[PDB]
Amino acid sequence: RSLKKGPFIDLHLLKKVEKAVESGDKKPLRTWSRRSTIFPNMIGLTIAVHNGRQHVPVFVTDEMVGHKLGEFAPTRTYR
Amino acid sequence: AKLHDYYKDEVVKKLMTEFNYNSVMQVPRVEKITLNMGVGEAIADKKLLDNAAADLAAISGQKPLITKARKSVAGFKIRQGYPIGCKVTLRGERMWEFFERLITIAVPRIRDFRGLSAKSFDGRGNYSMGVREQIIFPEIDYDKVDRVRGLDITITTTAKSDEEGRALLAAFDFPFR
Amino acid sequence: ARIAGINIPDHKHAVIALTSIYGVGKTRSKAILAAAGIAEDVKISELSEGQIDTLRDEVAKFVVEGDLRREISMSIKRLMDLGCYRGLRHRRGLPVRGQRTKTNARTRKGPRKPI
Amino acid sequence: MKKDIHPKYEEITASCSCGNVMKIRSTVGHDLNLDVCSKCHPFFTGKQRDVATGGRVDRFNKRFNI
RNA sequence: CGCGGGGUGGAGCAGCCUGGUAGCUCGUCGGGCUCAUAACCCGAAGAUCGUCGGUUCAAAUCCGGCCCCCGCAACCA
RNA sequence: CCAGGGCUACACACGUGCUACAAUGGCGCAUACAAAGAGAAGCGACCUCGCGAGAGCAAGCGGACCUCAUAAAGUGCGUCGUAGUCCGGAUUGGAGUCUGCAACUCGACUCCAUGAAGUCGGAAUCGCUAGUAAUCGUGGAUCAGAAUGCCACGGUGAAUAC
RNA sequence: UCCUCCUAAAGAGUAACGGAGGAGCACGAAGGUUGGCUAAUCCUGGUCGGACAUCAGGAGGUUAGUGCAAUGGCAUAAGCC
Ligand SMILES: [K+]
Ligand SMILES: [Mg+2]
Ligand SMILES: [Mg+2]
Ligand SMILES: [Mg+2]
Ligand SMILES: [Mg+2]
Ligand SMILES: [Mg+2]
Ligand SMILES: [Mg+2]
Ligand SMILES: [Mg+2]
Ligand SMILES: [Mg+2]
Ligand SMILES: [Mg+2]
Ligand SMILES: [Mg+2]
Ligand SMILES: [Mg+2]
Ligand SMILES: [Mg+2]
Ligand SMILES: [Mg+2]
Ligand SMILES: [Mg+2]
Ligand SMILES: [Mg+2]
Ligand SMILES: [Mg+2]
Ligand SMILES: [Mg+2]
Ligand SMILES: [Mg+2]
Ligand SMILES: [Mg+2]
Ligand SMILES: [Mg+2]
Ligand SMILES: [Mg+2]
Ligand SMILES: [Mg+2]
Ligand SMILES: [Mg+2]
Ligand SMILES: [Mg+2]
Ligand SMILES: [Mg+2]
Ligand SMILES: [Mg+2]
Ligand SMILES: [Mg+2]
Ligand SMILES: [Mg+2]
Ligand SMILES: [Mg+2]
Ligand SMILES: [Mg+2]
Ligand SMILES: [Mg+2]
Ligand SMILES: [Mg+2]
Ligand SMILES: [Mg+2]
Ligand SMILES: [Mg+2]
Ligand SMILES: [Mg+2]
Ligand SMILES: [Mg+2]
Ligand SMILES: [Mg+2]
Ligand SMILES: [Mg+2]
Ligand SMILES: [Mg+2]
Ligand SMILES: [Mg+2]
Ligand SMILES: [Mg+2]
Ligand SMILES: [Mg+2]
Ligand SMILES: [Mg+2]
Ligand SMILES: [Mg+2]
Ligand SMILES: [Mg+2]
Ligand SMILES: [Mg+2]
Ligand SMILES: [Mg+2]
Ligand SMILES: [Mg+2]
Ligand SMILES: [Mg+2]
Ligand SMILES: [Mg+2]
Ligand SMILES: [Mg+2]
Repeated sequence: RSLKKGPFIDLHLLKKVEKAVESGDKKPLRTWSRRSTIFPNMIGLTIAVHNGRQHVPVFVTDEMVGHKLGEFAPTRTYR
Repeated sequence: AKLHDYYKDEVVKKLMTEFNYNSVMQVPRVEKITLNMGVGEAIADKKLLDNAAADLAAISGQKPLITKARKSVAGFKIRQGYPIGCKVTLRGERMWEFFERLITIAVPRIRDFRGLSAKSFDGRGNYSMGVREQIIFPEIDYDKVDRVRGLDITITTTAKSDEEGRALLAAFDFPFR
Repeated sequence: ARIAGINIPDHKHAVIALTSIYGVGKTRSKAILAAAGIAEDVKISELSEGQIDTLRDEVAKFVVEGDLRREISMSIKRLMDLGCYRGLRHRRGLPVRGQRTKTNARTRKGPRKPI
Repeated sequence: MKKDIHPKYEEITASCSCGNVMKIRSTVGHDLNLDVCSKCHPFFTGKQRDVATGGRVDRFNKRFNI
């Protein structure tokens, strides 16, 4: 995989997570940044990633960290 | 005779303290080790069982009994009194000699041996191992055999429960999970 | 000729003998024989028992055989439990590394089927 | 036991690379050479090293470090 | 109602009355050939044997019932 | 106008390629012979770090000078001796590198482990009449990055034509 | 024609185009006899090994077995080596 110079997240998603985490657990965050990685601080949040036509809720666990957000939101539906 | 004398000299004692036994005969003792090898593929090739017997006779000391089929069944195409597997019912002196050779140098050669199942008891202290290959025992030459036909070991004891029978084996440094 | 889990070759050079171990390739094998202090041109029949025990401790450094098989099986089983794109790919029996799945994919998908 | 029919059950010396010399009785021949034994096999350490393999959050912290 | 005989890939036939084996010819699907279709060539699938029960280690094949099917008989007054 | 997604889906069918199935071959060490083209937010030496993709510092060149650039088949020694093999190198797990706002859908390459089908292909069927076929490398265009395609270039170099 | 059960009314016997099934052999060991054995079906546990091969145990108590139908019998076994 790419990128050694800082694991990458969008400014808007970082500031939304930092604001959400300090306040407390609430609701699914409508986010379109699939590209963005997952930090340790995101654990507990049920952020809703855009699959293409809708938002798929993803409860972030201990394992879901090094992976990117779009991995847990299948785009193409089959059978 | 080494594990035999170990039983009497040690172990006889260790188990007395656990379950506060009234007498020395209450302690579970190991009765027999029954090596089975249900070859099964002997329906096609008659020699294939004679090869398995040669391997059991190598693994154990004594020569095996060729076990007949108890009842005829269509599922596997066998009939009454057909030679379907091999067995050895070794007990007494050679039993303890084999039991040493099993745990001390045969188990360690099991492919990627992580831990043996402690929940593999019959509800009456009688343990049952099942080895996948013959090669794990150092009695078989590598360029002699041409088929991976495993056996299964069955250690029979005088215990009245699996919890009582676990300690007996465990006391011989038996590798459990 | 009995190191690690298996390794039982004969009439074969030492570098190619150790490829038969799971978790040891061609380049890894040359690192073993360099560290052990053994020539690559010799074979296991030609070797003595005093030298084979040095190979046993050398391959003990690297993760090999069932240690490796479980490490791989853990990592694949991990992915499938997450329910990520790679996990869905694995359990469905379809190629993972963004490959073409239309014409080919026969290695991962298996042999041809009726319609 | 019935004599003649059984194979030759002779005494032999097992000697692994670890150093554990051990006389036994079996149908092999002259001598033995082993890899491992009940002693010197990694099951007491094996289970310690095998179970404590997982760890995803610290792996991320080792890359970013801030 | 009596009496023999039947009922097997989509079709028509073997294998069935000597218990462990499912063939043949067309048709179907796939690929060739041709400008294309047919014909032709090369591969492939497709029947648990009317159905429900027995007997048996095992039933398409043995035996019994029940549901269609042919052939034969229902005569003397 | 914008963020995602999609054009990369996959029971399957065909077309055009590439890599194979090895011993006229595979992997290692000694080392010889091209042509053509390219380059300024370009091509980027010597270096020095790296197992390697590459990474820092920077030489020169809008070029018969400078650079990408050691051509590879080819010899010469070694070693494997016909094995699903030291053949094939798919497929996957892990660790990375560069480009780029960004590499999960969906890049390329690198390392490590992995080591599948495949033992020359049914009916059919294609190109090719000499520096041609075959076979080895090489470059360019489009291009941030992304060729087994395309367009060019030269190595060795046949058979056969009643 | 022959054997078994019922019809057959607790001795024997007892009919009908009454109700149900068999036989027309097998066997040189499947006979004799001495010595030993004890069965089905499970439930567990166990390399492939599955619903079912072989092993180990338990629970069962003849639920089996008896060359061939049925009835009567069989552990002292007439069953199994
Ligand atoms: K009378
Ligand atoms: Mg849908
Ligand atoms: Mg290997
Ligand atoms: Mg490799
Ligand atoms: Mg791609
Ligand atoms: Mg047919
Ligand atoms: Mg057709
Ligand atoms: Mg039909
Ligand atoms: Mg029966
Ligand atoms: Mg049949
Ligand atoms: Mg397209
Ligand atoms: Mg795709
Ligand atoms: Mg592509
Ligand atoms: Mg080619
Ligand atoms: Mg190649
Ligand atoms: Mg080569
Ligand atoms: Mg290779
Ligand atoms: Mg190689
Ligand atoms: Mg230079
Ligand atoms: Mg250079
Ligand atoms: Mg320096
Ligand atoms: Mg270097
Ligand atoms: Mg660079
Ligand atoms: Mg460089
Ligand atoms: Mg120029
Ligand atoms: Mg230059
Ligand atoms: Mg270049
Ligand atoms: Mg030049
Ligand atoms: Mg040969
Ligand atoms: Mg294979
Ligand atoms: Mg190989
Ligand atoms: Mg194959
Ligand atoms: Mg093959
Ligand atoms: Mg050819
Ligand atoms: Mg032909
Ligand atoms: Mg090539
Ligand atoms: Mg090229
Ligand atoms: Mg260019
Ligand atoms: Mg090319
Ligand atoms: Mg009566
Ligand atoms: Mg009477
Ligand atoms: Mg009376
Ligand atoms: Mg009368
Ligand atoms: Mg009759
Ligand atoms: Mg007679
Ligand atoms: Mg007799
Ligand atoms: Mg008698
Ligand atoms: Mg009881
Ligand atoms: Mg009975
Ligand atoms: Mg009866
Ligand atoms: Mg008798
Ligand atoms: Mg009797």
